[PDB]
Amino acid sequence: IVNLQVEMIKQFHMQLNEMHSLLERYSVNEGLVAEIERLREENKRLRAHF
Amino acid sequence: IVNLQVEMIKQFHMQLNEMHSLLERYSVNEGLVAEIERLREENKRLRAHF
Amino acid sequence: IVNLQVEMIKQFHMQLNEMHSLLERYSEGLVAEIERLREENKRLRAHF
Amino acid sequence: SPNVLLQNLCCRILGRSEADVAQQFQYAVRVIGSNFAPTVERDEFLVAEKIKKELIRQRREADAALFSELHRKLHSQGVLKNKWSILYLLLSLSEDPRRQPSKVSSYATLFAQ
Amino acid sequence: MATPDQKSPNVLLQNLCCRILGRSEADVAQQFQYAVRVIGSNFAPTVERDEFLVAEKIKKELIRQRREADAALFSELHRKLHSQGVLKNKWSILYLLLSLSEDPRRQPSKVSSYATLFAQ
Amino acid sequence: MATPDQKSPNVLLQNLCCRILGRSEADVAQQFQYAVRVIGSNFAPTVERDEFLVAEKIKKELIRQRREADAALFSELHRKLHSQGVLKNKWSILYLLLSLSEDPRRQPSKVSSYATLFAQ
Amino acid sequence: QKSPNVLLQNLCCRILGRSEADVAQQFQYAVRVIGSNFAPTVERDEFLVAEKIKKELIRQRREADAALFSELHRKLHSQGVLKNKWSILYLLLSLSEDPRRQPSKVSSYATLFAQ
Amino acid sequence: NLNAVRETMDVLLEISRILNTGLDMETLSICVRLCEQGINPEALSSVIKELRKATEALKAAENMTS
Amino acid sequence: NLNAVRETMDVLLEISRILNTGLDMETLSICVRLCEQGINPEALSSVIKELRKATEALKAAENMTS
Amino acid sequence: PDDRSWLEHHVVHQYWTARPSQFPHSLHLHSNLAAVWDQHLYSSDPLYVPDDRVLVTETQVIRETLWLLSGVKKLFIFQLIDGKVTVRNNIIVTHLTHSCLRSVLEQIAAYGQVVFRLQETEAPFRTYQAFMWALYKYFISFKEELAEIEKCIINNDTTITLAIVVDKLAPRLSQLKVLHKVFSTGVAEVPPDTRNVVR
Repeated sequence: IVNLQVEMIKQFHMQLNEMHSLLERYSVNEGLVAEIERLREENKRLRAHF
Repeated sequence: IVNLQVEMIKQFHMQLNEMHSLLERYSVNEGLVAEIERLREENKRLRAHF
Repeated sequence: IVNLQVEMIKQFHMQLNEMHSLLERYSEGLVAEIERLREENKRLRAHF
Repeated sequence: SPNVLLQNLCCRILGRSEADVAQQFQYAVRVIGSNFAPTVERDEFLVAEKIKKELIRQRREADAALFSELHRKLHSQGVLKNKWSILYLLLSLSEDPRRQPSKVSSYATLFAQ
Repeated sequence: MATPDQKSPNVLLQNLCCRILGRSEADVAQQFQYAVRVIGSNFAPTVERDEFLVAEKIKKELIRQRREADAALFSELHRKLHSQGVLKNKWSILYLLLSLSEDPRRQPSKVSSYATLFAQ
Repeated sequence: MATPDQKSPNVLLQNLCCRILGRSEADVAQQFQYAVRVIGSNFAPTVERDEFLVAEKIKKELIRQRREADAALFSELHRKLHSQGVLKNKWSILYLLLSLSEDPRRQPSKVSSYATLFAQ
Repeated sequence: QKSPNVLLQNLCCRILGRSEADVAQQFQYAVRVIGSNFAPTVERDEFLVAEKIKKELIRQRREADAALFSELHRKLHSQGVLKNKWSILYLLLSLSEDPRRQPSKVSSYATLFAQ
Repeated sequence: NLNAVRETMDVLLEISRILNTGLDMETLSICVRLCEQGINPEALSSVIKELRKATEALKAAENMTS
Repeated sequence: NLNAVRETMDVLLEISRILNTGLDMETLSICVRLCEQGINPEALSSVIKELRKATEALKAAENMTS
Repeated sequence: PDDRSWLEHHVVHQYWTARPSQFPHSLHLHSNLAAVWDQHLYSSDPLYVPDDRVLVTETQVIRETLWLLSGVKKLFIFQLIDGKVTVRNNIIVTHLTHSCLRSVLEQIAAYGQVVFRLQETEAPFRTYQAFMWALYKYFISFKEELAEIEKCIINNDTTITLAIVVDKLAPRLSQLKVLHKVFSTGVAEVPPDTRNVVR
């Protein structure tokens, strides 16, 4: 029972990390967020230069 | 069996918290919304200054 | 206990995959809306 | 690699290609990856005796003799490095022909879709 | 010869959940999901796969509940059922019946209303 | 049907968490949730659902702990309680009390502060 | 007094011989296991754990290991430095390995999940 | 050595047939190779049971789709 | 106290060596300190087993990739 | 089953079956007297654990009472224990208190137990045969009135209450009590080992 519990906890940790990575991969507006921030910086630069 | 039940409840709680944290880190398009609003204001400034 | 553990691990894996698939399904619409609004604006400009 | 061999074994047993046995391969990998308590018997002779007793209990004395002969042949061949583990596995996978197979309810097929 | 449309075990299980809850199948969706989860789970082999051994265990259990008349009746009914030969899986049905027996003498440990919180 | 103004199971669980932790209910929210989870978890049937069997088990446990006087006191209190008829679920309360009995000689295994490390 | 979590992490890094970055999955597994509720150990009595270890070593015809275990237990009891002798005795019994039984070389198949 | 391996595999297949294990020659050879590499017999038994359940589900699906 | 600690650590190292536990002086000292400080022996044993399993998995991956 | 379930809902609820038939009733204080009593009890004692009570219809209670008085065995509410008719403890009616309902049902159960003892008569001898015949004629006469009451209940045109039925049966109930006492003295008080001539 102890071995089963320890294995289950290890698997839970691994699964949590894998789920975090999978959600990061499929949720991934982060690249879009970075591109929006870049477009904001470029528009700000065009405003400062005009 | 009692230990197993308690462990299962604890593991469920831990997994729920990890999923919450992963969704908060990776779903959170709030940064993307803020950057899009920033790019809109910056483009408006670049149009007004040109 | 070993049989239970193995079955539980398999079920956990299957459930994780199903949840991933459900989130992917529930999380193209933007592109279609953009295309529709672009079509609408082009139609308005041409008609005008 | 042992992993490819296990995948091929799953494919052969299931009669599907390795790509079609991915879930079964994952289940096998999960089962093997779980921490198991030490086996009750790591002695080849004890495992052989347990297998013989289990075969005799099913009133399969001919099958018990055949199993003993196969074990002797395997031991003399010297191909297997862990005789106790293989004997324990074979004992664990033996099925009593007299105990009517608990026919997996057609209902299990309902969830496969 | 069109063997009455014994709806597939999934449909039968849904109907059973609806019948047990006394709600329509649509109203038993959480219960239906729980049932589907249970049915898809790997179940251990029944304690006894011998029709006569299962019948003897049932008789012994009835005697243990001080239902000796019921134990004799159970043994007689088991003999009659074995002679009738209608059931194909006698061991499974006997194991099920044994599993479903309830001791009238043991005062029901009234399931705290709190168990309903997890049913949803 | 005499339903005592029983403050909701949630309030009782929160009060229990606050009492056990020595923190306010707001400070025991994780402990309150843990208690709710534990109560919501499926538990195996109690070892004894017979009031007298639970009392006898408590007496035997006290005797095994060399608390023979405490075993006699437990048996006498159980007899008095059964005659008093005040408790509605004598078997459940007796089983709980027996399970909660502690041998004063066996040093309480102080839950290591280390359990807090994983909460963050 | 390094925190037990930091000590366990350092122990894992030292035992595996890998950097923290290469043991991240293993570190997470260890943290999950340590934080997970475990069933009580087979023996929580120092004298009972010592006797069980001695009996197990004698039954396995490992007389040298049984003598070493008895000597270590005598030394631990006489030194009186450890407050929870039962925990250390239980750990040592649980971690004992038969020197005569050739280490079961981990089948290459475990590598499939490593990637 | 090859003749010894063949004899061992034939003996194992005969034992499996007499015991009604359902193992074929290739599966038996794979199991023997895995056991020689040190796999824990309890883990192997649990894996085998899960693989057998998956194979039975796949066979039932193939019989339903045919 | 220091001499007693050293003697205890030497005894523990000898026991580990006779039992072939694979523990070094630092890991054994950390485990001893944790147990003396009240750490649950089951948690400590699980942590040690997980670290050993991680080392074995890394060695198996290195041997399969080599 | 759908048409059968609709009929079962419209042909009178399975409350007579151990399946709990929940029926809509008026929450008016005069109509929710059981519910009002439950509320007061719930409000009054913090130690009070609410027992599970089965709600039964007044018409259903009347019908089961008539069936008991008709000599029917195996009633659901009234169980026969050691030849004594006993009410199931978890039964409640909307318009009665558990104690009041219990008292009325206890009187009815005592009369039913008397009938049951009288109903069990075998006639082994000529004199016992005559006594059985007379008992059968009496039970016929009682069953006639019981059937007429049942018919009036079946017509359902008029409100028939348990009190009304009890009052209608009061002379018959008194005759039954007198007959029960006389029969007990003439037969039940006769020792079993007495010679048939002596009996």
